[PDB]
Amino acid sequence: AVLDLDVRTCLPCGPGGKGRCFGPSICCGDELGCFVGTAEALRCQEENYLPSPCQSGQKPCGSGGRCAAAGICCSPDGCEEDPACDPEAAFS
Repeated sequence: AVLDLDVRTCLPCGPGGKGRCFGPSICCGDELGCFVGTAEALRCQEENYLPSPCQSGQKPCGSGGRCAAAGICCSPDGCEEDPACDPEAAFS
């Protein structure tokens, strides 16, 4: 848990390290958005090598999960632009 060690967010995801993996074949990146079992989310395969901890939930929301990416309340079930964080949002 913790910040992995002090300042990092699990293992990066997408093109190089735009996002990361949140758990089950899922992924989330800043300018990348959030992917679940998608090409940009296959990075969870690298999590198969080293059982590694890493930061954790991203301030939960009532839109079905956590503030995944650029305002996406997502969990392991699915991701969706939650207006309570940044995309489909109002002043969030």
